[PDB]
Amino acid sequence: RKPPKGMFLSQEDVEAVSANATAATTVLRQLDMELVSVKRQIQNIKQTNSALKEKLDGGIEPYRLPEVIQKCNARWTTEEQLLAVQAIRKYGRDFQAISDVIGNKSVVQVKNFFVNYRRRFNIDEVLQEWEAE
Amino acid sequence: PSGVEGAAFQSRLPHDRMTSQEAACFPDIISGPQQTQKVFLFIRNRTLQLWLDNPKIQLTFEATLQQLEAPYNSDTVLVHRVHSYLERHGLINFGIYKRIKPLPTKKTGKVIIIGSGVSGLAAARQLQSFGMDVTLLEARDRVGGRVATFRKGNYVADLGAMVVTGLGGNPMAVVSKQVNMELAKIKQKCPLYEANGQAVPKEKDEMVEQEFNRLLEATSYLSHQLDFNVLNNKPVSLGQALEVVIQLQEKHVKDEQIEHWKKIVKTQEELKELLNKMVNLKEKIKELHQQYKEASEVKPPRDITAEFLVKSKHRDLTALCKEYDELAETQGKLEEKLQELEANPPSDVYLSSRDRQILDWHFANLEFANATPLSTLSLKHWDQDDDFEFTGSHLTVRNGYSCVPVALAEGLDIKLNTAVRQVRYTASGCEVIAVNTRSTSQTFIYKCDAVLCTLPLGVLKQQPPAVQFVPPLPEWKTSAVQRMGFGNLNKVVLCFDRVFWDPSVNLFGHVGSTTASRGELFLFWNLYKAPILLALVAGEAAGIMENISDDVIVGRCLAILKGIFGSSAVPQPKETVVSRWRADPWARGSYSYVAAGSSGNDYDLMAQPITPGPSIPGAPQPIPRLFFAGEHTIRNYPATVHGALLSGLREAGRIADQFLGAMYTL
Ligand SMILES: Cc1cc2c(cc1C)N1[C@H](O)C[C@H](c3ccc(F)cc3)[C@]13C(=O)NC(=O)N=C3N2C[C@H](O)[C@H](O)[C@H](O)COP(=O)(O)OP(=O)(O)OC[C@H]1O[C@@H](n2cnc3c(N)ncnc32)[C@H](O)[C@@H]1O
Repeated sequence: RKPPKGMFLSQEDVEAVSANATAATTVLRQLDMELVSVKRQIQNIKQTNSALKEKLDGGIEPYRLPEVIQKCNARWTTEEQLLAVQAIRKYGRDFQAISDVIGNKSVVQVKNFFVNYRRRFNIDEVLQEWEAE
Repeated sequence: PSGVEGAAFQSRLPHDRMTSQEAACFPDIISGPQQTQKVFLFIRNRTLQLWLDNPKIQLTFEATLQQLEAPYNSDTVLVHRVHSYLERHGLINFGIYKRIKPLPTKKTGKVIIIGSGVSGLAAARQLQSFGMDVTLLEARDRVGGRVATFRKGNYVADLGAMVVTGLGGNPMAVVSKQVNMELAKIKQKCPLYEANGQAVPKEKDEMVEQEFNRLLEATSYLSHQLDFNVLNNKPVSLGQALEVVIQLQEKHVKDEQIEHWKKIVKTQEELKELLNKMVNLKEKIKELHQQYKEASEVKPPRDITAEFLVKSKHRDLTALCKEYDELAETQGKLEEKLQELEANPPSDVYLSSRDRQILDWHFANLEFANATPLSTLSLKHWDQDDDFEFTGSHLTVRNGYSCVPVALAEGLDIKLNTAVRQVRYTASGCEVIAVNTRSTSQTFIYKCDAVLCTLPLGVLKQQPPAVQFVPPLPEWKTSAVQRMGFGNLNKVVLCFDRVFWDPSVNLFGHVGSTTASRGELFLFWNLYKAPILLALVAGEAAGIMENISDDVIVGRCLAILKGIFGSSAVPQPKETVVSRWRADPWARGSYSYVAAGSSGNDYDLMAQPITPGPSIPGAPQPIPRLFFAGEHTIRNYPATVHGALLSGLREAGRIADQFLGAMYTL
C-alpha cells in the first residue's frame, strides 16, 4: 500500500528527479535558493518590526485617564439631557458611547430617552444630521 | 516444523501438497482422488524422514518398506515408485553414504563432466551411484572450484565460499553430518570504525542502519507500487533507485524547512500589520490627549457644549485605549508564537557526511552480498530468491570448506590439470577436447553419450571463448549468458603470531572515506582456530584492487588495523594471501547476480539442456546431449554452494532419466 513511515515518495516527485541527469540537483537548488530567499525576507521584517517596536516605547502610559466609576441614576438633570442631545449629534445610535459620555445613564435609559423626548428634542432631525457625515 | 512434516520442509518441499515435479511422474495420483494423494505424500515424507534421520547409510527400498505401516505399506508398487523417484532426484541417498547394495557389475552409458566444482562433484557421485561411467575434467590441480581453502601450517582460511546459510532446509545440513565439517555460528555483532580509527557510537550506528533498511523497503515500494522499472528505455538498477529515493528524502527535508520558515514570515507579516495599527493608534491617542487636556483648561463653570467636549474627548480616549490594549494583547500572543516556531526548527540535513559514509558501509555490505555494484543489480529482481532463504544462524567452516569437495571427490575419476577447449555434440554422441595445462600442446579426446557442463558463468562469458561449442550454443542460451550477471569479490588473508582483536567478535567494519572506496577492505573476519583475520574487498573496489600488488594491499590492511587497535598492537603478518577471482581464468569472477534487465528466468534458460540436430536429414529427433549445472543454473538458490550442489543433483537425475530410463513413471 504505502512507503515506510516518514519516507516520502510521491508519483509526481519521482518523475521530477528523474527527468534528466541533473534534474535531481536542479530541483534541490531552487529549493536551496527559495530557502535563502525566505530566510532573508525574514530578517527584513524582523528588522522592520524591531523599528516599529521602538516607536511604541513607553506604551500609552502617559495618556491614560483615570476611571470614572459612577452610580447609574434615573432622573435627567437638564445638564444630562443636553449632553445627550449633543452625544446623539456626534454618535447617532451608539447608545453605548452616549451612555459613557453622559456618565450616569445605562444603555437602556439612553434608548428610552430617545423615544421619550423624540418630540421635544427633535431627535429625528438630530439623527438625520449625524447621517450627513 | 517436526515429524514427517519436518522432513518435507527440510527437503525443501510442501508437506501437504504434491510438487510440480511429482505431478509429472505421478500423474495417475495427483489427477486422482485426495485419499491417494495423502497416502503418496505420507510415503514420501516418511521416507525422507528416514533418510534424513540417518544419512550416513543408504536407504534401500527394502529398509523403507520395513518401516512403513498399514495402510501405507500395503501398496508396494507405490512405495517402490516413490522411493525410486526420491533416490533419482537426490532427495535421498545423496552426498556421502555407506552403500548396502554395492555398485552395479558393469556400467551403462558414459558421461563427461566439465569441472569438479561442487555442482560437478555432486552430479558425478550421483551418476556413478546410478551405474554410469563418469569422468570429470578439471582445469585446476585441485577439486572444489570456487570452494578454495588456504592451508599452511595450522593456518586455514577460505579464499572462496566461507558461509553456510542456515541449516533450515539446507542440503548442507545433511552433508555436514556426512563429513566432519566443524561448523561455528557467526555472531551477528559487528562494530564499525570510522576512517579516523574510532568506533561509531550505538546511537548513530542504529539510526543509520535503520535508515538503510528503511531505504531498501523504499526501493521496493518504487518497484512494486509505483512501477518505477524502466528509465527512458533502460532497466532501472537498485543503485539508481536508491539515489532517487535518497534525493527525494533530501528534497523533502528542504520542502519542510521551506514551509516552516514560511510560517515564520506569514506570522510576522501579521505582526507588522498589527504593529502598524498600534503605532497609528498611539498617535491618534497622543493627539486626543492633547485635545482633552486643552479642553479641561477651559475652567469651570462652563457652557454645556464645552462640558460635552471634555466628556466626549474622554470617552473617545478611553475607547481608543481599549483598542490599543487589545492589540498589545494580540501582539503578545503572536510575539511568542514566534519564539515557538524559532524553537522547533525541522531537521537541518537528511544525512551528514559522517552519516552518508556509514550508510555507505551498509551499501558495501550489500555489494558484498551480491558480489556487485548496486548500480548493476536489477531493481525488480535482485532479491527474487528471498523467498527460499533457509532458517538458522549463518555459520562458518572452522576446518576449512575444502573438506567438502574433497570428501565428495572420493571414489571418482577426476582428470586434474585438464582444460576443456571444445565441446562437440551431435546426434549420436559427443566428444570433448581438452589439453594439459602444464604443457598445452598435449591433447585429449573423450567420447561420451552426454556432457554436463559446470563451467562458471564468467567462463561461459569469455570473449573471445575459452571453450568452443560445436555447434554453437543457440541464441537463446547465449543471450541468457550476456544478460545474466557475473560479479566479483575478493579476500585478504592475514595470518599472525597472536590475536590482537576482540576474540568474542567475528565481524567488524571499517568505514571508508569515499562513496567510491566503500568496499575497500570494508570488513574483517575472526573465524578460525588460528590467529587469522580475513578482509573482504567488494563492490566497485573489488575489480580495481586486483590490479594492485599484495603488499600495497596488506599495507592498507594493517593501516586500518593499527588505526583500530593501536599502532603497536598490530604486528607484521606471518603469512598473507590475496584473492583475484575476476582474474582467475577458471572463474572469471565470483558468482552470479540478477543483473539489470535479467530476471530469474534466465537461470532457467541456463539449465535447459541442448539437443543437437539430426545427423541425416529427416531422421528423427535426438535425445539431448549437452546439460548444464552450477551456481548460475538454479533460479531459487543462485550463487551458493548448496545451490550448486543442488543443480548437480538435478542434472544427474535428468541425465539418468534420459539414458537409463525411469521405470517409476508408470
Ligand atoms: C568466489 C566466491 C564464491 C562464494 C563466496 C566467496 C567467494 C570468494 N562465499 C562468500 O563468502 C559469500 C558467498 C555467499 C553467496 C550467497 C549467499 F546467500 C551467502 C554467501 C559464499 C559463501 O559464503 N557461501 C556460499 O554458500 N557460497 C558462496 N560463494 C559462491 C560459491 O562458491 C559458488 O556458488 C559455488 O562454489 C559454485 O560451484 P560450481 O557451479 O560447481 O562452480 P565452480 O567454479 O565451483 O566449479 C567449476 C569448475 O570448473 C572448472 N573449470 C573452469 N574452466 C574450466 C575448463 N575450461 N575446463 C575444465 N574445467 C574448468 C573450475 O576450475 C572449477 O573447478
